[PDB]
Amino acid sequence: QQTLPVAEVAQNLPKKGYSPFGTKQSSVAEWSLARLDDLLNWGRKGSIWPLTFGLACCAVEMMHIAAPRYDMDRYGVVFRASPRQADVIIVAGTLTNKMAPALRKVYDQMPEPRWVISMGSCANGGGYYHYSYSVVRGCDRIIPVDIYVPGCPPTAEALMYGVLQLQKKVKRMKTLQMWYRK
Amino acid sequence: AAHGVLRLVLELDGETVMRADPHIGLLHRGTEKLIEYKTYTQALPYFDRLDYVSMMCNEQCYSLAVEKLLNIDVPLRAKYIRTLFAEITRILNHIMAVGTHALDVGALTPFFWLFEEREKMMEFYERVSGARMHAAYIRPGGVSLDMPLGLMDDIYEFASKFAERLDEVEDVLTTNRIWVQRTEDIGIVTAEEALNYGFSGVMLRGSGIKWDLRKQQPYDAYNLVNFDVPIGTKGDCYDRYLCRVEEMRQSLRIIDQCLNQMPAGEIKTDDAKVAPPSRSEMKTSMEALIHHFKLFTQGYQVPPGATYTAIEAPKGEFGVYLISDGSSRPYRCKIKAPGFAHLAALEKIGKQHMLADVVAIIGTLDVVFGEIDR
Amino acid sequence: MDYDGSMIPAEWYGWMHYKTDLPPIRDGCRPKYKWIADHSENLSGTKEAYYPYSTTPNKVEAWEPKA
Amino acid sequence: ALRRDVSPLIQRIRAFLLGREHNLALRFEDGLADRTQPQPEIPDGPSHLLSANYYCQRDGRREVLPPIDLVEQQKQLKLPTPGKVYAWD
Amino acid sequence: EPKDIVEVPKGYVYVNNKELSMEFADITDRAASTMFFGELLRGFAVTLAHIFKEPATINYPFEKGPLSPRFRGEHALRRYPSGEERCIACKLCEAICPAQAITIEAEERADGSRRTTRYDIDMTKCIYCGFCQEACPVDAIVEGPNFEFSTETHEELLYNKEKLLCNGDKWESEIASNLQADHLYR
Amino acid sequence: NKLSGKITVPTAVNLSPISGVPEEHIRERRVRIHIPPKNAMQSGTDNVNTWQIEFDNRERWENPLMGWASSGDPLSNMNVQFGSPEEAITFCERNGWRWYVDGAAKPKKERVKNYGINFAWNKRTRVSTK
Amino acid sequence: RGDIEKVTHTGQVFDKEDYRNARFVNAKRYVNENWGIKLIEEVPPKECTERVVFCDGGDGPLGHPKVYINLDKPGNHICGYCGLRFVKK
Amino acid sequence: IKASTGLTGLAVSTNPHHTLSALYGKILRAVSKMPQDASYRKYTEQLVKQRADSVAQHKDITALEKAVGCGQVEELIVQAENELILARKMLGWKPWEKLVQAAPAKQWDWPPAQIMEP
Amino acid sequence: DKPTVRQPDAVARSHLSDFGRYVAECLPKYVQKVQLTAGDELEVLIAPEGVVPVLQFLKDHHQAQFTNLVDIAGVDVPCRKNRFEVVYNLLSLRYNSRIRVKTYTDELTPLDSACEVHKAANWYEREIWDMYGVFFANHPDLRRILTDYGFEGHPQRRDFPLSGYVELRYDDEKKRVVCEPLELAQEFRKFDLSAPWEQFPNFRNANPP
Amino acid sequence: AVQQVRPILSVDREEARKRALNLYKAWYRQIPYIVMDYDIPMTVEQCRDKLREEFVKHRNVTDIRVIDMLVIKGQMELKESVEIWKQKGHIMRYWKESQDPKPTDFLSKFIQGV
Ligand code: SF4
Ligand code: SF4
Ligand code: SF4
Ligand SMILES: [Zn+2]
Repeated sequence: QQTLPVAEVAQNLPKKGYSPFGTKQSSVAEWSLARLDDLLNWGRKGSIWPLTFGLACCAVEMMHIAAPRYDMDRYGVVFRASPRQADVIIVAGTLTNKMAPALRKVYDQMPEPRWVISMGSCANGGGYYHYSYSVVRGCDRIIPVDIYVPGCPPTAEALMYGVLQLQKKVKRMKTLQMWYRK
Repeated sequence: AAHGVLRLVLELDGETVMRADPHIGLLHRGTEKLIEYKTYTQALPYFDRLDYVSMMCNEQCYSLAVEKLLNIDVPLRAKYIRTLFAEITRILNHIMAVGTHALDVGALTPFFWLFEEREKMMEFYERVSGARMHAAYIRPGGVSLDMPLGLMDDIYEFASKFAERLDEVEDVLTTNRIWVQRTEDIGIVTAEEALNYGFSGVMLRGSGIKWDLRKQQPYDAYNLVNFDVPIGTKGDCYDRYLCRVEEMRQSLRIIDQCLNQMPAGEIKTDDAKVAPPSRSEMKTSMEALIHHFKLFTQGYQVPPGATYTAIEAPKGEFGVYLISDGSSRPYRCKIKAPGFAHLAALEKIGKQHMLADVVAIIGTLDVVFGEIDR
Repeated sequence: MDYDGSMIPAEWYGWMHYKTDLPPIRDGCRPKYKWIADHSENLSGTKEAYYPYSTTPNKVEAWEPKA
Repeated sequence: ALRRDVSPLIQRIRAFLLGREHNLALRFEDGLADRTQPQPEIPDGPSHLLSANYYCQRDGRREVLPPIDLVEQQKQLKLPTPGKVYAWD
Repeated sequence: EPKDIVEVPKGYVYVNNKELSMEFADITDRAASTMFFGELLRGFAVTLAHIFKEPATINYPFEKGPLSPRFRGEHALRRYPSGEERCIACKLCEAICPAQAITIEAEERADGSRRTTRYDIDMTKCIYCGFCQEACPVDAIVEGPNFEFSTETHEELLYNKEKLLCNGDKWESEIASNLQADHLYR
Repeated sequence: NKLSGKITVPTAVNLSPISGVPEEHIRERRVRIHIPPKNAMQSGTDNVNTWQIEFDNRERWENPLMGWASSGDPLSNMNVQFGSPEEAITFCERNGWRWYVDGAAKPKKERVKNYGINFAWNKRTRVSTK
Repeated sequence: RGDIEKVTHTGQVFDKEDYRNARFVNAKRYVNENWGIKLIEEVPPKECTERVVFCDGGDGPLGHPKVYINLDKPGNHICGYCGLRFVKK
Repeated sequence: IKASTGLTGLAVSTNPHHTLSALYGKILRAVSKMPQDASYRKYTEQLVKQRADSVAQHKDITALEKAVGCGQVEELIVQAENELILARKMLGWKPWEKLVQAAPAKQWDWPPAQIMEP
Repeated sequence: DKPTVRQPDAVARSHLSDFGRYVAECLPKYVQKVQLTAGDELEVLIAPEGVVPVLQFLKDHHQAQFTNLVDIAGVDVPCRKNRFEVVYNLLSLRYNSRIRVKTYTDELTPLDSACEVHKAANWYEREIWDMYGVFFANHPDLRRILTDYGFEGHPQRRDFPLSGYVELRYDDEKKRVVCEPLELAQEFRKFDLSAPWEQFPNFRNANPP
Repeated sequence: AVQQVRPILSVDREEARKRALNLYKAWYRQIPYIVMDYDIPMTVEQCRDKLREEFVKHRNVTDIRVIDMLVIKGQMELKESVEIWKQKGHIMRYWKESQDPKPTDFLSKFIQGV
């Protein structure tokens, strides 16, 4: 476990930079590829489009986030209905066996780079129905989950905090910079 | 507009929907079996999950079932708090139904304006119970816990402003021609056909039947509140929508009566063998600790028997048929959610209407999910 | 620009949520014990991340041939 | 000087457009309760009465009986109607 | 007002009994409404107006809240004012936990005290119901107020006693505040 | 020549196929009809008045990750109650299981349990203390 | 790294050749720095006059249930709940 | 005349007395075929005759409504028609006979699964 | 003078009690027993054959006029030779009262259908068929409702493991979701919550054979 | 040991076969459509072969009533495959291709654990 620095330590330290990669690149190609990754991540970070799967009980919070108290399009997030145009999927609610193939199908019909947020306990690990004959214990067993938002349901603040955490993950992803090594 | 759950297998000719087979059961979470394996106290949140749009009304149904089995009564202050939050949930549910319905038809602005005010009400649930939704605040011996001071006043201003908010959307949307023609004369539900299909709630009350559980089989402090339910005479989605709107208004005056007359006193049934003791008494006296110990580990034996109960939940007559074998563990807990019968009738209601009509019909059914399959 | 939701410390958290109306500068009635740690962010996706592990020393002892 | 409001002009047009006298909706600290409050005391109950308070003579769970058989009830011993007729009409 | 169409007794309000008049002023009113969309104009001007209301978006994460002292969030295992663990392994929290998300194994520390060895919570099975803390006889475990505990990996959610103790240390001040607020009231 | 289509069929109708239990469990698992044991350090005996059936333990290992008690055996917790062993055997057959009853106990033989024997002139049974 | 070397107060270190060490190649092994055994040891044993004292450990309803501890024995007497220590002499 | 029945589908019906009278006659004959020792018979006559005797004194439909109670004429005729179907089915059912089946022992006993003293 | 203990509606007990005898003596061949549960509701215990006649009698006759059929609640009770019990909980708006009809059946013999009586029941019979396997005769379409397709066994029975026999996952070899034998991360830990001390004497010898 | 009890559908063992074989007709006739409709690996011959074995799954059913129910299940599953309510996963379920046939001879069991 680590802890935040103290006031004087902050005073010594410089600006934390903007691109999470930093600005230590050696050669022209390195420095150039650093910027292009930064632009790409900036695009994919600023504009992110959930699919609004929202099966149950959790869905109500998935709507309150769209509501005008913790506005989410403020951050550049919009609910596109069509999975071909949706970039992110907030799986929320329980995943019953009847639904499992449906979720799988919806997921891979969506084009990548696709990130999944598992909202609520029901999706995270099956939640409160974990020992049930009809529920997928978690949603990790159908799809690759990216961010877990604990809660039952998570308070709207918690959900969109997780969204920002996804934005941070979208910010630090290294595709061009490290293709250069590939 | 399909609640994320519903899956209608439709067979269409042109654009009209001929055969409409709904496959309820895309959510069913084996909750009857789980309820059996756990204890009455443990089993309580299950009901709050069911019909998740109605938070407290679901719990009140279960708590009344147990109180009828245990042969117990709650003090007046507990009754009034239950009544208060029963109606606050009523306003919550009807906002949810109206807002979802407005999106079904395709109007965004109403949904957003109301979901502003939904935030204030949820904050109130958060103030009392500590959870946005899914409180556990209603329990068999009365409410779990007392109310924080000043929550009365905050409720007053919220009720004060709600007339303005509701009227803004009401004037915007009730009269609007598109909405009127989009909903009116959709899925006529005749009186006799309504009864024989097992309807209830504002659906029934809209079709013309003067029935209601609050006025006829009163179960809570409603004995001490005067008010009138709304009724329609056209059986349309439109006049049904109007009935919901007037219900919001009528509930508001119900909060007026109750919040004005709230008496002091205890907040829990006096039987420490039924409801848990307070912590202060627990940490000092002995059998308070034993009762704290045994209630939380084993629960309380409920005398053997079967009992049914129903409540005027916003969707309709939500009911729980509970059978106790005498142990501390419920033997069988069947749950009758109004959306069940309300949706079965769709296969007949939706005959020959246009596709857009079908979606709007699903909205006016207001079949929230979880309560249908579980 | 790496602001985060968890940067708020404990003593200020309540005030920041309208959870306590008493600024920490004003109410010194809160505990001032020693063991209290210092704040930390949601250390996730990094080498500093927590990861769970068994907290019970092993159950059954194996017979040792040497002894 | 009390609540952040748009400038008086826009207020007047806003009232005009709505057609009803407008009252503010955002919640201010002044508007809502004293947000830190004194400690509440919950008054003691009527069964916490200190004497003549036997559990045996006030308990319900030990009071309930099994279901009775009505025919056999009669064997121990205005067309009847389930209840007051309701004009559900 | 036009007369009704069905006579109503009390305890009810018919929402359509009002008659649509056939008086010439009444028909021409409706006709003019349709010919020039007066009703749409009313709704149109409403939304124009309602631009001039200030939006209620909290500038999260800078601005944020509000919650209440009872909010049920991150779990934490508290410690006495001396620093000693409050939990005594009475195991009620597990016995009540509706989701069965708690697992406990306790023994005697060398001092001879009744204390836990493993104390585990799965916040992918917990429902944040708070039955655990309402049951614990020494306030050992509490639904701390943190709610931004979001993880990229599922394994990171299964807390053990070490993680739970750390949260208790981290959040002790705030939890102390709430309990002082609610103990006499809960 | 009928009573609403009544038919004559044997009383013992095996229902294994219709049941839905996998044949693996049916063919590798037994049932242990018995009466639940009386707890040693209790004295009330109104939870051992019923005849109970359950299935033999299969296995339990520990999850490598977190050291839980993993178990990939479904009928481990399964437990049902009956009023009399013959009822249970009837049920157990109808569901096509293998079982073997476990005779509970013979009727308790009356014990005199007199108070006076505590104080006797000749018999050894004089109590040493009170 | 020391994180995967420390002895949890419960008394666990992954053996030096144990594959369950692998899980920490990229994540820290949290181990708490306050060990209740050491702390309560530091707290001195309070003393009284009366044969029988009472502890709640904490304060009011913020501690453990009130418990009465007799001190007639020569040695210390440890509170069952909080581990506080008493000595009458 | 009342404008509406207050219910969808349930339309205002004229000549209610004629319809009610005709319905009462048929049901009386329908029970006429029944055996003379059937409780269903014994009561239906007195109930129906009470209704069919109240039908006359109140020419006004509203007056008749108050006198008969039990709801408005529009539904009331439907009540009568239902019972017509009941009698025709009742004659076909022969429910006045004695018990078809005796419940097995311990069928309707609650709680279940408890040993007993013989 | 016991505010904790509620006091039922006595006059309601009066009406339901006399009415219950009315039903018993009007349907002798079917009504096996009529009892008044202490919760003021009225139960009507019939033999399996009279299901429709009782329901048809109730919905139609003046004095019953029990039109709405709230639900078909299914109960399972092993140790009853024909165990599967059914409950038809009805309402009467005309008189503002509730009534319950109950019947039994085994896992094999079929059962009468209420589809021809109340259109409301149609889905319920489908639900019990899915959840217990109680066949219904003359039911129009007995398709399963809740359980997923190709589900074997009826889970609400009490001889069925809580977690079921199989569970699903996703295959990459096959780009598809496959059902597998059960495998639980943490076996569901029951708790044996049995009372050693009889807490209820009144039900002890009452209701004996 | 006989009981005088209600029927379900079939009154005699031959009517039972008549119903049972009717189902076999629908399933045999359906197979080609499912091969087309459901994009799954299985081919007509294999589907036909499985249909044979899956009736052989219970050859020694004896009671008239039990065999009636087995047919009732089949008529249901027929319709669920006839119409395409099912999914490619659901239909393939009959093969159980996720798990390798577990060891059966004593040593393989012994060497691979209980
Ligand atoms: S995790 Fe909680 S909020 Fe989400 S669906 Fe499950 S019960 Fe509802
Ligand atoms: S209830 Fe409290 S003291 Fe008891 S085991 Fe749980 S955390 Fe420890
Ligand atoms: S909050 Fe509820 S579900 Fe979560 S650990 Fe506590 S008791 Fe269990
Ligand atoms: Zn102490």
